[PDB]
Amino acid sequence: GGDNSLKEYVFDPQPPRYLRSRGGHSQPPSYIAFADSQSHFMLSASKDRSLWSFSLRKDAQSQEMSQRSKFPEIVALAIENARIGEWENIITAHKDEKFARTWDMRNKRVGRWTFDTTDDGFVKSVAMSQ
RNA sequence: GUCGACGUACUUCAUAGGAUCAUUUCACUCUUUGACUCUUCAAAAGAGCCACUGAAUCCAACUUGGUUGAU
Repeated sequence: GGDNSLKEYVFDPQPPRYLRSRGGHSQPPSYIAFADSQSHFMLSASKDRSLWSFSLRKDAQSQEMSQRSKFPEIVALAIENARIGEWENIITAHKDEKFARTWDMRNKRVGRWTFDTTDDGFVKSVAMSQ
């Protein structure tokens, strides 16, 4: 379609089925960041409220993250790659919200923590240590 | 200390006959063993993560029937 994605639907022998697909952000992006010290995976967030982690290499395979009606868009992002694989290491704010969510770089899946301002404001800036 | 001769005790010094063994179709019932699946006297992980779909169990909610008696 016009939404920057191809999807293969196959009639498993009767309804069809989502077989395999490739796509991306339908709307242009808002904030990106480099995830590795080896120039392989980039982290990307847009205004159509999806979240994709792309590769850079010759394949151009990529993977949309797991958010698990979309979430509000990201205005402030921060990333560290020091403790990958163990717990969450990506910190995201959202427009007009009061809590900053976390994210795992390893499992491509959302975090388990919501972060409070404790002053009833909006989250304007995020940061992590080394 | 050693050797000569006397004594006592010890053990050991028998290997008979004859056999044997090497060389001269069709079906039913029952019995034994092994394999597959699962489980009891028990720890792990990987090919580890996210998707769309399928099935089960429990608690809540809804209907049916029940003191002229459900369990």
